[PDB]
Amino acid sequence: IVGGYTCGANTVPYQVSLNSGYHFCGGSLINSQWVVSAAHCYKSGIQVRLGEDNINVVEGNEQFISASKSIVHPSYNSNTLNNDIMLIKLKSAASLNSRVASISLPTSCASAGTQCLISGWGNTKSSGTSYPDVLKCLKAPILSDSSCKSAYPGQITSNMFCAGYLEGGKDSCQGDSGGPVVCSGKLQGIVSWGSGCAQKNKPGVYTKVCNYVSWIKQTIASN
Ligand SMILES: N=C(N)c1ccc(O)c(CN2CC[C@H](NS(=O)(=O)c3cc4ncccc4s3)C2=O)c1
Ligand SMILES: [Ca+2]
Repeated sequence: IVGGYTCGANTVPYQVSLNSGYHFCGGSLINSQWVVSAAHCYKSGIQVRLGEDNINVVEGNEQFISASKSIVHPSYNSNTLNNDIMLIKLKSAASLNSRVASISLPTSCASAGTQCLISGWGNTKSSGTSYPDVLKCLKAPILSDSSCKSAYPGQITSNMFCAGYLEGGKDSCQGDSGGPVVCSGKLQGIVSWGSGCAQKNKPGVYTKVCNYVSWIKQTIASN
């Protein structure tokens, strides 16, 4: 996260860290046994880390659970990043409490102008690389579709939306991918991509979760 602030230990209880010997992507806990992340984050040998703040120190409240299976959307296209969504089933159910809780799926899509909270352990610099120890947060509004398509001509599908600041300086970045975009208590987006980080006229692009609620429910129901 570039231009954000320190969230505060366990203030984003649904935030998850995908680990394979190091942190590589974020995710959101949607129920005691399922995590939602980005398809481009897929890799074998994933360990889901819950209740984390400082990802480099065991401070208590952490729960490390191996992924039993990862389900990348069947129509995911790595070239365009369309349908950048993946479901992860935990080997065992997580222990829900105040520091570890699930986030609700949306019943309808969010409107432009809606303020959301984006979080993650990604790069905090728009120039070089600087990874934080603790979880970073950023409040950002959903942009209009025309503004989004104007910024990224020919690269925005109906399954994506822009969020952030056209003035640059505040954005999500590498390492934040797969993470949550929560608006009004509902998971509306997944950190997917952008051109560089926090650059002028190049906001972040996110997977439009409201377009996948039926797929998520049907997939979870049969697995
Ligand atoms: N600004 C952000 N919110 C953000 C978030 C996560 C990232 O990892 C990056 C860094 N990222 C991710 C890739 C992007 N590279 S690129 O501009 O060549 C593009 C490649 C590509 N492939 C398919 C569709 C569209 C494109 S744009 C970049 O800087 C940026
Ligand atoms: Ca820790």
